[PDB]
Amino acid sequence: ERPTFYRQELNKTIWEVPERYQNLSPVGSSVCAAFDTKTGLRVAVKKLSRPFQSIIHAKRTYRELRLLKHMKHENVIGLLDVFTPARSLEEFNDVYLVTHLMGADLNNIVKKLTDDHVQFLIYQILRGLKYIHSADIIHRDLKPSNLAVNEDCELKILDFGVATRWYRAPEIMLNWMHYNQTVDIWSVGCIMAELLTGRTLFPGTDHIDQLKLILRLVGTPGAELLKKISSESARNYIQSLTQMPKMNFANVFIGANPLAVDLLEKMLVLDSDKRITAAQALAHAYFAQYHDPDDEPVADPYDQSFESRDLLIDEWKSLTYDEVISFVPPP
Ligand SMILES: Cc1ccc(-n2nc(C(C)(C)C)cc2NC(=O)Nc2ccc(OCCN3CCOCC3)cc2)cc1
Ligand SMILES: CCCCCCCCO[C@@H]1O[C@H](CO)[C@@H](O)[C@H](O)[C@H]1O
Repeated sequence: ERPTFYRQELNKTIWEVPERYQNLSPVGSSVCAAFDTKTGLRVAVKKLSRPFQSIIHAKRTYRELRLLKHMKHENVIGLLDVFTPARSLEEFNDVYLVTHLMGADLNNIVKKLTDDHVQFLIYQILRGLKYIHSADIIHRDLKPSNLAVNEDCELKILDFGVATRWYRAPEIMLNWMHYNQTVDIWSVGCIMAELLTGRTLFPGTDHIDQLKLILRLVGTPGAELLKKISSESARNYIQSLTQMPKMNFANVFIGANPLAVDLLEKMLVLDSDKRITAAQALAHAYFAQYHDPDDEPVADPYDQSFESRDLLIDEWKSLTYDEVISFVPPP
């Protein structure tokens, strides 16, 4: 049966939720922390904003719900519940997502950390990324504020949807036509470095300053990378730069665990084809105390074919409705 709903206003916004959820309190703007009476858990409830206003919003709504329904891994946000107060498709206009409430984000603890903490936090990030990447999902926006952490140091990857640019792989800023999942490894590299040093690795003021700072560390592209650049304009510009060697990372990251330094060198490589993968990184010596090859699961395949489709607002709306109706909560 349909739960009984109750209405209230929170920060200019109306909230209509199952009575199951008590004590709503805003956190971020929209999201409320709440008490879930059925499980005894503190939960986060996200009310989507104008989910079906346009085709763009409608497809984004569907994209987010479909993805969240798929995620079933300890180090990735999961869906505890999804509901709408609507009793039918015709009046369906609002979507609420329920997830576990975590203590804070990584931006609000590195606002620096011991090596054992770095090992454990980066391990869990990689473990979640192995999972996301095995489903052919690319995060694309990994940064400390997209990582939620408890006082246990348990970590989950999320995407709320501290500048994004600072953690972005250089190919994304060169507007590269295609890019692959190791863009996320670049981001992990940036995050790990910042945890070890307590300073943003590459605090660029814009995308040009960003690449400038990046090339300073990793050096200008070599012959082998240049071979793979199809853009005339980019090739010419890159080749016209004053050439710089890759820095020695052990001197950049002075006093850091040598295993950590080694890992960083394997993550922060300009040529994306040469970066360590998440699955390979888990087997790196730096994570020797946490690595367990039989507890680093992959994901079921995830069908993203809908991304290539151009549908009407009411079609994306109906598809999202079906997804709300078919939701099966975790045990
Ligand atoms: C359009 C869109 C937007 C976001 C996503 N997305 N993607 C992912 C992954 C699987 C790739 C990491 C996750 C999301 N969506 C997502 O994390 N939504 C979400 C859900 C709840 C949120 O609550 C913010 C409050 N936090 C802080 C307290 O601890 C946990 C909850 C914030 C964001 C997918 C599509
Ligand atoms: C001045 C900075 C130059 C940045 C060069 C970025 C190189 C990124 O690496 C490239 O990633 C592509 C996208 O997945 C792959 O198709 C290429 O094979 C790979 O070399």
